Amino acid sequence: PLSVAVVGAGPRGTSVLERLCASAPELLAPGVRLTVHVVDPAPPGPGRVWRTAQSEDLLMNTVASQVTLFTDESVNCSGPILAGPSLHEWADGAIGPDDYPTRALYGRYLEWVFARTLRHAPPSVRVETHRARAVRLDDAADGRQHLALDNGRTLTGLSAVVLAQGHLPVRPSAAVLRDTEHADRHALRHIPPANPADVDLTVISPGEPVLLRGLGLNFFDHMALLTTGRGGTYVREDGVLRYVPSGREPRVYAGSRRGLPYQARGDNAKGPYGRHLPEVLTPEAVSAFRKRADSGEAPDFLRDIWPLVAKEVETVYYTALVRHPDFAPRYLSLPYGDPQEAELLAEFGVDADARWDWERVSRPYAQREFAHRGEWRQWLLGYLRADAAEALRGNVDGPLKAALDVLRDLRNELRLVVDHRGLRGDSRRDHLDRWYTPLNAFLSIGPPRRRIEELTALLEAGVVEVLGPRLEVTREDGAWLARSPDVPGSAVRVTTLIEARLPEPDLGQTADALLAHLRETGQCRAHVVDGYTTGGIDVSARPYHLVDREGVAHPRRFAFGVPTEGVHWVTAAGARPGVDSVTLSDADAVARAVLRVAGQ
Ligand SMILES: Cc1cc2nc3c(=O)[nH]c(=O)nc-3n(C[C@H](O)[C@H](O)[C@H](O)COP(=O)(O)OP(=O)(O)OC[C@H]3O[C@@H](n4cnc5c(N)ncnc54)[C@H](O)[C@@H]3O)c2cc1C
Ligand SMILES: NC(=O)c1ccc[n+]([C@@H]2O[C@H](COP(=O)([O-])OP(=O)(O)OC[C@H]3O[C@@H](n4cnc5c(N)ncnc54)[C@H](OP(=O)(O)O)[C@@H]3O)[C@@H](O)[C@H]2O)c1
Repeated sequence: PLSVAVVGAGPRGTSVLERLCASAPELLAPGVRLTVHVVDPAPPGPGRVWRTAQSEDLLMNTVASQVTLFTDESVNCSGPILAGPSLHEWADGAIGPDDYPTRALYGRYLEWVFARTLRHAPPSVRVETHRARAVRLDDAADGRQHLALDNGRTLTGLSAVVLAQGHLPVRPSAAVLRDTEHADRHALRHIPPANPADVDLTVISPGEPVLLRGLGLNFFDHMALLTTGRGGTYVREDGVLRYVPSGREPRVYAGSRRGLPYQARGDNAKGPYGRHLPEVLTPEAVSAFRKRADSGEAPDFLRDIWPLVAKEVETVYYTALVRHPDFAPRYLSLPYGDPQEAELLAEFGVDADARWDWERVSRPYAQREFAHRGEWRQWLLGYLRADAAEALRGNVDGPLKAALDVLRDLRNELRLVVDHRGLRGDSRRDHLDRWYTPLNAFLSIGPPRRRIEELTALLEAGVVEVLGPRLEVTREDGAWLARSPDVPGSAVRVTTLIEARLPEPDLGQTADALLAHLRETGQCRAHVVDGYTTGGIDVSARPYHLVDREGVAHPRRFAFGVPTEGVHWVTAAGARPGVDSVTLSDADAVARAVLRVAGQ
């Protein structure tokens, strides 16, 4: 009997399964029965990340109305549109449309979408689930696929295999290996990069000095598990929030190179579907860059693309500030940085000190010197109160927060520019990977306003201290010493060091047995751009055929999602409804390429 496999049953593998079911009526000759083998060690639909068993203190950073696993009439794909409830719609009042659902609520949704997909499967499709890890993929002698499972079963005679493996484990770095040995030598707790939901924090005693290294979204997970996750609660009084300790909290210290928590997402004022539509980095501009890349002279991010992005962000900021319909047409007609930008801003009455400054935005303390921890704390509380305030204004009327949400709304235009060798190698390395991606994340992939407010209250209550910029950490006899060179008197010896970040996809250092087998036998390879290696797994153009060390696109092997980071930009994001989501059209294209290779 005809047979294919999907490796991974998270949102992406679940979506491949739903799109297979959708197009199998059209693409399988009548009377043909296809078995789809779905393989995941975690219960299928949510997979590992979204599993319903995890702690309820952990949130999504997407509002509930903007999360789906269903196609809609806006999705440009060849498969049939099969409409279904968004997270919000399904949750039946459990969560508001502009509120952040718990990860377990998204799990309960994903669980239901898996079960529904099975119930609605056409007669031509039989689904077989496997509570196992796939560990080897090989060509059989005839060119069909053998997939070996860790439970001793082997799947043979496979027409196609889809790898939707998502957030894979990575070998500990050199730094993380030293810091873990140090914990072993002096009985300390080292927690290496991980989903915060996957870590055991119960070994951290009340009052323990802990360093959270990292101030992004992993940091806010840990912040919550070590406070509200231990009996802590908040109380709102005359608008302002207050933390009510349980007495079980550690003494939490945090820091990073930048020294700042990620910016609050402006409160959504764009409803479920609305966004800033591109007016500088436009489809027309993106076609011009694709053409230059295909004819072998790819653009430079910093010289060619950044100026278009900065112009959009600055334009939306000043449009929200001036609120005059004549303004934006005149500001858009000017090249980025032209002397007339200033003259026009002056004409519409914008003081030289409300002007935009990428230096203030990324390094808002940089004018300022800190005599001790207390000056740093007073400045930081000022900063976080101003961030919360700005986010309350929302992503339409709030000048700053609408401007920064542009960075979110340009993701698809930027994907189309940089993806599949769209940049010179040296630019991808020095401009995108090592500057823009992290800045972007700081500015536009931060937490809900609520979490900034909470952190503000936790600083006031003394439960959490943020150390300061350029976090230094040293192994010392019996502890780690953490300080900020920019904040005298911030030295503190901790006995728990938590790396508050996810492992970044790295094929080179993968801990997944299956990808390691494929790498070592030359059946996949790191995606390389002009001599820069990304450790994404290399794939072809949609529908993303796996590429081997010889440069051959495998007709029977597809890869889709986080492991392809480098080929694709910001793969760690879900599907949005009503905005021609590329996750859903990618899934449709993969499903039809699989059905086609099976029905010859
Ligand atoms: C902590 C965290 C929070 C996030 N929050 C958000 C958010 O709020 N909003 C958002 O849009 N995105 C969020 N994301 C991004 C996330 O990448 C996507 O939402 C989505 O989970 C990606 O789907 P996926 O199937 O590609 O990957 P995953 O969700 O990682 O699924 C991969 C699945 O494949 C399985 N698998 C891997 N290797 C094998 C193997 N060899 N054999 C069998 N099974 C295997 C795993 O067990 C897992 O179930 C978050 C990610 C993380 C880690
Ligand atoms: N709330 C949620 O839904 C949630 C939770 C977790 C993760 N996620 C998803 O996963 C992605 C990654 O999250 P993340 O927290 O790992 O990344 P992140 O949000 O970018 O936070 C990473 C932090 O680590 C710091 N950092 C990293 N390596 C460091 C080092 N060696 N030394 C010092 N500081 C270091 C970075 O700051 P500096 O660069 O300034 O040092 C930054 O402050 C998100 O973008 C999102 O898609 C979502």
